[PDB]
Amino acid sequence: MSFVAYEELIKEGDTAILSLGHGAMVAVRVQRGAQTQTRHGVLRHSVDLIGRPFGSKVTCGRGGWVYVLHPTPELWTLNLPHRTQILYSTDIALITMMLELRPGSVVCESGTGSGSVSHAIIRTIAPTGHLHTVEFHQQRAEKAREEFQEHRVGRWVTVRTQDVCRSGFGVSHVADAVFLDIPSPWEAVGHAWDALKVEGGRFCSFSPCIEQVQRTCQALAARGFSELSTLEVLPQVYNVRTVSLPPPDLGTGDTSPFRSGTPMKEAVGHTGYLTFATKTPG
Amino acid sequence: MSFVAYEELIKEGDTAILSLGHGAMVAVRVQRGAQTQTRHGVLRHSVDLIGRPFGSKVTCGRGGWVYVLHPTPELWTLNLPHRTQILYSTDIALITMMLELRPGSVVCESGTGSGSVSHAIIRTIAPTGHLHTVEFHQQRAEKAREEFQEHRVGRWVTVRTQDVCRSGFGVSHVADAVFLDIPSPWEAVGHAWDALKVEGGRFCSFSPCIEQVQRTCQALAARGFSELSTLEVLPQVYNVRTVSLPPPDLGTGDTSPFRSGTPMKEAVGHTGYLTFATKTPG
Amino acid sequence: HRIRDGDFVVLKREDVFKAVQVQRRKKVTFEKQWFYLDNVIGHSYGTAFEVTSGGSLQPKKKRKEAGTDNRNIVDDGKSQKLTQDDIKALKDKGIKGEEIVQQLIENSTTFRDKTEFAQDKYIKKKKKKYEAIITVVKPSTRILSIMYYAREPGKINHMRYDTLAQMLTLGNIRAGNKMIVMETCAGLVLGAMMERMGGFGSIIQLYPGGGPVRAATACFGFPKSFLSGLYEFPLNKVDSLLHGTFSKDYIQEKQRRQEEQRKRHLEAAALLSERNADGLIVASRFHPTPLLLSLLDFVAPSRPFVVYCQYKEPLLECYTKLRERGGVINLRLSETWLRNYQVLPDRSHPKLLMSGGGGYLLSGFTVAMDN
Amino acid sequence: HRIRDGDFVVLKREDVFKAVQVQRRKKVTFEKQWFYLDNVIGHSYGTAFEVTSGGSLQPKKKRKEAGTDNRNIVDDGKSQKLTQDDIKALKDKGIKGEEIVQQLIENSTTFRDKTEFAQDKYIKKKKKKYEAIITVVKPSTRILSIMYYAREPGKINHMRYDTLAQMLTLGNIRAGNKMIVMETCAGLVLGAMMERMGGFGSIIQLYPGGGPVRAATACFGFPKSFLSGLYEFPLNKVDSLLHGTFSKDYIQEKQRRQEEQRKRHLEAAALLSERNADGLIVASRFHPTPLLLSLLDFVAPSRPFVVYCQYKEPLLECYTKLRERGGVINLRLSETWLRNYQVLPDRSHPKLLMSGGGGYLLSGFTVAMDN
RNA sequence: GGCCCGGAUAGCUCAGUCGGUAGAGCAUCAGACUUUUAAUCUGAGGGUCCAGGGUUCAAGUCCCUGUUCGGGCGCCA
RNA sequence: GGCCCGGAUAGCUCAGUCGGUAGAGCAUCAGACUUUUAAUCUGAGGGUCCAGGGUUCAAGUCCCUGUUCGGGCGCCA
Ligand SMILES: Nc1ncnc2c1ncn2[C@@H]1O[C@H](CSCC[C@H](N)C(=O)O)[C@@H](O)[C@H]1O
Ligand SMILES: Nc1ncnc2c1ncn2[C@@H]1O[C@H](CSCC[C@H](N)C(=O)O)[C@@H](O)[C@H]1O
Ligand code: NA
Ligand code: NA
Repeated sequence: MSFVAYEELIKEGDTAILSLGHGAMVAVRVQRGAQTQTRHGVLRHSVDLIGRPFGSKVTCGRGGWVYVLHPTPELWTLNLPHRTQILYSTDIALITMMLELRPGSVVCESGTGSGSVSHAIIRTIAPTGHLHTVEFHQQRAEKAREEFQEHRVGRWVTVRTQDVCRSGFGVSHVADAVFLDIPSPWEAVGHAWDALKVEGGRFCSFSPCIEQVQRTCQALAARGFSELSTLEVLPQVYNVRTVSLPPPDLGTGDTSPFRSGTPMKEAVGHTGYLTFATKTPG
Repeated sequence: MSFVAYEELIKEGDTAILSLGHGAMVAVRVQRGAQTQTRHGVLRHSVDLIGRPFGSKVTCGRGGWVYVLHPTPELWTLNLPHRTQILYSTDIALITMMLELRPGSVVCESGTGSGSVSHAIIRTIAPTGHLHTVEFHQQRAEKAREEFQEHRVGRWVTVRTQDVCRSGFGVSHVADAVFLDIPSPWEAVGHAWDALKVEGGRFCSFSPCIEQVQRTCQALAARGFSELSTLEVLPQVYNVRTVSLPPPDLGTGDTSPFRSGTPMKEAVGHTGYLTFATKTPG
Repeated sequence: HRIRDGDFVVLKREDVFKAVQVQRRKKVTFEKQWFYLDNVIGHSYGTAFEVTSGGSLQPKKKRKEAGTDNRNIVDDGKSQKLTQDDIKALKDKGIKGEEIVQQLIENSTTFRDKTEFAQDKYIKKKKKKYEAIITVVKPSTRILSIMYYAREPGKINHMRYDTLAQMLTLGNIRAGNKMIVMETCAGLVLGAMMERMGGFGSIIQLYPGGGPVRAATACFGFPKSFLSGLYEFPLNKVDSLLHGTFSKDYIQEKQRRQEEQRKRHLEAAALLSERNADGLIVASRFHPTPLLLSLLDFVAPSRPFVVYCQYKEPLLECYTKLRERGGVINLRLSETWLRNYQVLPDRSHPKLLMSGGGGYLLSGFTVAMDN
Repeated sequence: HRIRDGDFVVLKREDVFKAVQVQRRKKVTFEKQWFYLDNVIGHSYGTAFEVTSGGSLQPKKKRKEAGTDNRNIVDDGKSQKLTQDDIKALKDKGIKGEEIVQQLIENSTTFRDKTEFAQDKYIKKKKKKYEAIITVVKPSTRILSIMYYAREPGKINHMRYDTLAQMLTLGNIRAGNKMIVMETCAGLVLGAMMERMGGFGSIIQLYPGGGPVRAATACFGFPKSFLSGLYEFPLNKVDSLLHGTFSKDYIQEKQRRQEEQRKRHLEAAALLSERNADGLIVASRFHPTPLLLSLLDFVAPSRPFVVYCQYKEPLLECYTKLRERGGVINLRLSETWLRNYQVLPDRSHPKLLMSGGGGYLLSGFTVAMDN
């Protein structure tokens, strides 16, 4: 830790990310007296982790080893316990820039879900900004509050357990940005307008289905939102390999090898459409 | 010519395709006494074209030259006079395979438009197949008939001037495949079913807007069509270039060049969604 | 027309395909089940089936309160009021399957509280697992190319089906052509070419090793008549051909196939030497550049050629070397991406974008060389 | 808050952007028109404007029979009953523009026979050309990155805006960091980093030539306070630094900037030599491999780095060489594609798929070297 | 006499018969340098496509006219 | 005693601390070859992910249990 500032040394209470080879990782809460088993052996926190610097190669058991990495929202996103489907960093990167988030930004979010987007926002708006997030599911709301305390970011976030479509975000005319990830975002557009400052701000909604987008855009226009833009961002990831295609035998008595960037998957899926808009006075 | 069979030598009445450098091309109707001007000079058909083999380098005027290519549907698609927006060969390739078109196939089409798809179908279903196409715009219908006669493919195609959504394709239970490119294809689904053989066949509709697709799929399901699949195919084209990135100056006293396939355009557009379905007895 | 014994066919379950030849009293596996095809006959193609002990039976072709939110839905793990043990019981008892679905629904406390969409989804997921329905369909390039790309993509060098479609179109494959093909795609490209030529014209297949692979080709169930114009010729003799420097009871059977194959090779060699082919299609595990530079010599002017490669880099070289050799025009290095869509009321969206793992194409037209 | 003189701003018309600094009595061009910015002041951002002789005026923010088919619509060319000459007349007469639209509609014989959608489209196309509305907006990474990619992509090595977004996230750019950047993207990447750091922390910019380019950076209109933590250091002295082998009235003004710049260079050199940086961002016209292999030494363990390149091939090499050097983990070679959508009643579809011409990224985390 | 082809984006002017129009040059500005009513080298800033109309599905690789630069044929359409 | 990790797709059996699970081997079959109740080389055919349940938006890089293979800690949770 912290999620919000880099520290050299691992300490108790920290969330540490272990790299296990390939891309595989696991998140661990560092406690004295605690043990963590990996395919490379056991880690005893009190001697193998605590006091040691992030980025170190840590020997485990029978000469096995792992690397320990400092926590970040991106690493957390890939290791957090899902209580919902979550947004990944490719969508989050675009959301963050297009909402114009920066230190000092005040942001409204619903639904909190599993906090993947929440941690990214907090990292971005700290130390002066604040996140007002909303989750109508009691347990998910409380689990999010617990994590925020564990990760020492409670200062920057308030979770309200309520229906954003009926009761809104719990604040009025304070936000620079609103982010929606819920099944019926068109029912929250008016509350988004009320949550954003009178001077204006930015809006973004994430929907898997085009009919949800359509309803959202219709509601945005009717309420006075402008600069409507609907986008989709698609990640492609490449393996770096050397390949050699054998020369054909034509009976004779160039075909040199090459480096290639081959996609890791033959198909890239759909996460959601991202609809952006702007609120301006007038 | 012909569009339907390769011939060695250019003859009068032929549609010849001139390649002018880069990717640029122009289609010409070969007539005795006719002249064609290009950026490379004049071509006098009676001596420069007629009697000469396709694929030849033809000198024009002041030592300028062009290549003359044998006509094909793909080349025609890129050189035909638009009377409508047309489908290009990437969509046509998928349409052709997914409709299971082959020699002997009987096909129903609407709307004829500019005949881009029509010529591809004819090329595919000849010599035993037949195309029954429908165009409710009088002039476009007649222009299509003219072209079919000029290109000597009238045997394989019948153009009917009528509204496919009210009067259908003009045939019943004879077709192996139906292809739709019109604004309101959901109104032609019943007629597509009636046009396809009782034993069954294939259906495809091309729509730019997702709401058109939705209506089509709903009508297909209600009428008894099965195996519904909606696809989109996106062409990417690459320039082959050698590039060299200059080495940075770090104060010192590898960065070797490389071949790259760079896209010709930074953005690939949307033509349409392609919705396929199957008719089976039951 | 209708299904018959001996027929080559394709089995379909959901979007999964498997091709097989029908045979009385033969056992085959498909998606975790054991079959007997005997029963599926005299039925139209597109006809459905269900499994039993080991035999298939013909089923008909064709066959409300809810909540709004999940805000109060808790995962206790105890929503389904029947056990993992009970479940096998209903199955071993050999019950329908649809009734098992109905039973699972009735014993789901949360089902009624779920959204309509979540209900639909819950049911579709159960039907998929318990109501296993097998459709029998006719082989076609469409079905076989989709099947291979999904089932054995390594065997066809990861050539996606939309890519194969582009090749057939770019190569102006049609009835009457004299075509040349070099393929290590199990004969799938050959079969696709044969479908579009309809028994009209000729195909000369250049093969590596001791013979051409045609396993995929056999799945099409072509008439014998399509074989008359089908020739083969060993790739290792090609260099000779271009220079003109080219030449108890079963020990007999061999000699009979050897001279007969030698015979066919000479016919093929003659057709090639005419150097008047209407096109060239290449799609193999071998580096394509040398194949192209040699095989193009067999092709007439003003004819299309298409080279497939799983990788882009080799086509970049092939492009440059074709430009050194000359004799080509309108060179185009291309790739297609393919996106599929879920289209349902209030639930429409893209599913997969197939990209980069479906191959690349280098295409163009031949022209006369300078002299 | 509200617009003021001296303010750096961005002009917007449709989706076209141009950044400019407001100045009393200065003339600027935008989309084929001549302006005077004097009039746009005291107005909120997002406020609209129209042009006149040379001055802008504030307009309000906001402001039926038809056929079914085109089966009988013929292109005679004579649908518009007023001439190409008449048209200039209405314009030279300096008429509103909306009335010219209304006039064109009234003199279109076919308009009433067109579909509603075709009508809407006809009107939008006319309004675009005659009702030129200019909005003034506040600079942000979003707006400037979109502008540059559209207006001057060659200046930023064709780095698309979604790609820039990935870099900021993958590099965990945030307040408090000590960041290192080497950019020849006009200072756009620097500006983006400065926006996300909010004046907290430090940035060390390595520059080629005689100084860092910050033209784009200036468009952001940052407070002077953001400059205190902004350092620069010449790239050609980096090798020395890693080895430790590193050292009338205007002729005075120069000496004043030279020693002051020498001063700042030494501070920057010190911060670098601590080798404890929180990340590294590279995006330039130069081959990236040597930049990375050298500049990483300045970065602390367990820190993210991101390298941009317009081309993939050099990142393939950089990947292999990073794996030889060691000291890195979770290496990822990536690219983003971006699709935009038209979302309107009964007329929804994708517009453009931005692919391949937006660049590639190689990212990972630093780790401790083996000893 | 007319006809047929091909071009117009940066303040100005250009851009290839490989399916080469976000690629440049001039000029301007800045650094460095010395030769200073300034030169030289290096680099930077500057791009949304000539106007108007008509048409295609609710996606233009569409058409016509005008302005202007250029190429070609020949008194023929 | 228990606890913690990681694996199950082809008829069978495997698959790497580089963000390596459509990649193979065995066996089988075929060609070629000679050494022939057969050997050898080459090649081909064979892939949809262990079962069951619960959950996420109307997109899983989600969770639990059972079966079975393996790794580790230690009588502690
Ligand atoms: N009307 C409403 N008010 C508050 N929360 C709602 C809501 N409708 C749906 N939700 C919540 O929205 C969440 C959607 S999942 C959100 C995931 C989140 N973006 C992440 O990355 O972690 C669910 O937890 C659901 O409980
Ligand atoms: N109901 C209808 N009946 C017949 N033709 C129709 C029709 N609705 C639209 N059309 C015709 O459909 C055509 C659509 S454009 C078709 C282009 C064609 N696919 C090509 O590639 O050349 C138009 O010419 C239009 O006149
Ligand atoms: Na100009
Ligand atoms: Na197994």
